[PDB]
Amino acid sequence: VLSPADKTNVKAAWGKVGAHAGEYGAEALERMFLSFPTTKTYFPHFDLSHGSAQVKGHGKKVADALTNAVAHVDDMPNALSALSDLHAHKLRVDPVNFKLLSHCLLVTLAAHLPAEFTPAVHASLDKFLASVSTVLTSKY
Amino acid sequence: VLSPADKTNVKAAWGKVGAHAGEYGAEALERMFLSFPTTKTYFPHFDLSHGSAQVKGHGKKVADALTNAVAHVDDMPNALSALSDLHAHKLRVDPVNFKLLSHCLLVTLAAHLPAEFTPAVHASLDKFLASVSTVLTSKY
Amino acid sequence: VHLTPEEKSAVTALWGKVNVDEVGGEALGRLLVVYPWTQRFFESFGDLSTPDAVMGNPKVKAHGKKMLGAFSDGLAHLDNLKGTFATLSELHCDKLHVDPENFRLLGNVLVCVLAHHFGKEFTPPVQAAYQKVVAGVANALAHKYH
Amino acid sequence: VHLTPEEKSAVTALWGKVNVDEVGGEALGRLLVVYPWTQRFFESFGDLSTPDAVMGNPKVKAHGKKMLGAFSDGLAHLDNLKGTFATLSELHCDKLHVDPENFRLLGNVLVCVLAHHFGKEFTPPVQAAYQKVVAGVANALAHKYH
Ligand code: HEM
Ligand code: HEM
Ligand code: HEM
Ligand code: HEM
Repeated sequence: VLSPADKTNVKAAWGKVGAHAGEYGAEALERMFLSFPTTKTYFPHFDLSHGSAQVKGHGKKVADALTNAVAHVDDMPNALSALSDLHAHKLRVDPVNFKLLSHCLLVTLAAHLPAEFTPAVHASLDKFLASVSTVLTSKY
Repeated sequence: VLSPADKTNVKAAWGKVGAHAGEYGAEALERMFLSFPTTKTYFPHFDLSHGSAQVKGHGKKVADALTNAVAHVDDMPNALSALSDLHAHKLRVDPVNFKLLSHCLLVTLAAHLPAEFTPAVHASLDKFLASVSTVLTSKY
Repeated sequence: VHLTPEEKSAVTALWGKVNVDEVGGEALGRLLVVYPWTQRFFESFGDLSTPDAVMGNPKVKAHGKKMLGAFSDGLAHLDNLKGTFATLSELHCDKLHVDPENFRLLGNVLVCVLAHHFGKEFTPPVQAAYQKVVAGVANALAHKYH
Repeated sequence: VHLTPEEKSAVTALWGKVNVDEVGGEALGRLLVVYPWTQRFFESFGDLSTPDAVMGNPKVKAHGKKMLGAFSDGLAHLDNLKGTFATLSELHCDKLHVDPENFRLLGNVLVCVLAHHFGKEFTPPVQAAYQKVVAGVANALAHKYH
């Protein structure tokens, strides 16, 4: 459950992401694949090397979905509807893996937003990513 | 997110619990304390021995709150409002511990409801207990 | 790390009554029903569309007996499960890439199945003993992830 | 289990730049802010009402330096963290009853703090190396729970 403060913090921090949205998504994915190799088995048809055009393209999609979630933070289940179905039915993504990607997104944000990544904003982003993860795992 | 089928399954299984509601709550607690000793530190003022009047009394409270949740399954956050505040603010219960108690409640239900505890109902009860746990940890 | 004699007693006494062939199919089946993402590792098993389909699936009971076989084997070697589960650890970790959290869930499902089957006989101390066992098996299987 | 030479290289090179005194207060502080139930173990520390209060709390930085001290110590002994963290394992497990999941969260917070501090220098392979470290420390601390 996001507080008014959380939503403010999330909108502000992600607003500072700007044209890097795609790029940061791709980096979070690479961080996940390298730190948590079990996740790689979901992308057997991706080249997961550094600089992979496929990871870059996919990171932009992941970032865009996060942006949709920020833009509609009061009704994320509705907004992420098709994605919930995809990850649970079609892909059958293990819920543990959402925690891994969420952590790597925080690390990426931390690494790129020195000023914005305060303890308060960190807490807000963590809860936001957990709520997103809840929605994406909600149709099992 | 509980499906129509989940709510039916949960209402039916818990409906079969009847006058044992209190008793089963107490047993789930005892199962938790014995299987997961770290949980005991939340009740330093309870005697946690088998047959403890305090555990029995508390199990009835836990069972009653579950019943409230079943009775208002479409708006659990509202229904469990005061309890969410208690467990997060006052008691600061570690979210891991809700998974432990939830498991021990399933075990108790399994041990007492041979007929009702089908695979489908098991799945439904697990999701129900997870949603309850989500609400009770929602005010951190 | 070590079961007490009373815990060992609880485990072995109960397991002597377990229908190895049946309890295995049941736990695996319930894992697949209760935690549906776990089906992703068994695409070959055919029909897993509904709970009845999953439980009644020949491939699921067959493999569940295999799984529990390894478990039944694991109980006769409770001293060092690490060495005992090594072949299975590499398999599950290096080749299947099962997240170790699933080992924990399976053990808890098994506990639910035992409770279902034994009812009042599956007492809280008996359960506590089996929780140490299923955690040990889970950790042994996860060792190759470390 | 074992860091590769390149991972060891990543860990030690970065840690030589870490302000041990400061990074400790920061990680503990962020743990208490981000995962508020963890405050339950530090009732003695006084004011923890707001994020600024928590981060600015003298008792939190003092103990965070202690904590990270044990961590900084843990890096000079990466071969057997189990024996290395034994005193702390009994303390945290037998006496404080901290759930081991919290060891995992703290390690991940530490990773976030390192990322914050080092920015681009905290690359994905550098992170991957530290994830193996924080997981090792977490597991070593949890050993007495098994
Ligand atoms: C914040 C959490 C997540 C978000 C926002 C997200 C977002 C997305 C989006 C937007 C797509 C559609 C891509 C497209 O239509 O081209 C997608 C697909 C996919 N996702 Fe995720 N995802 C998340 C978590 C995960 C995790 C944890 C995994 C596995 C470790 C995963 C695995 C996949 C896979 C395998 C696809 C299909 C890719 C393909 O076949 O091209 N997702 N995700
Ligand atoms: C299904 C999940 C849970 C439910 C429905 C639940 C329900 C309740 C209820 C109804 C009360 C109020 C008792 C009263 O007013 O007399 C309560 C209090 C309390 N709960 Fe829970 N609880 C749950 C999970 C947990 C867990 C996992 C823990 C810790 C391991 C916990 C620890 C406590 C403690 C320490 C109290 C105060 C007891 C006292 O001081 O007398 N609860 N809970
Ligand atoms: C936690 C206790 C578990 C035990 C004791 C166990 C045991 C076994 C055994 C004995 C085999 C047969 C290996 C062989 O043919 O030599 C096997 C195979 C397999 N296991 Fe498990 N398992 C466990 C958990 C899991 C879980 C949770 C999953 C997936 C979610 C899983 C997925 C698989 C798959 C897909 C195979 C087939 C691999 C093959 O034969 O090529 N296992 N396991
Ligand atoms: C995960 C890595 C951790 C490390 C390396 C660590 C290290 C330490 C150290 C060195 C001490 C001082 C022990 C002494 O005075 O001899 C300590 C004490 C303490 N730790 Fe941790 N800790 C960790 C995680 C945690 C977590 C997650 C919590 C709680 C959520 C926690 C709670 C405490 C408390 C309450 C004390 C004070 C006990 C006392 O001095 O009487 N620790 N820890």
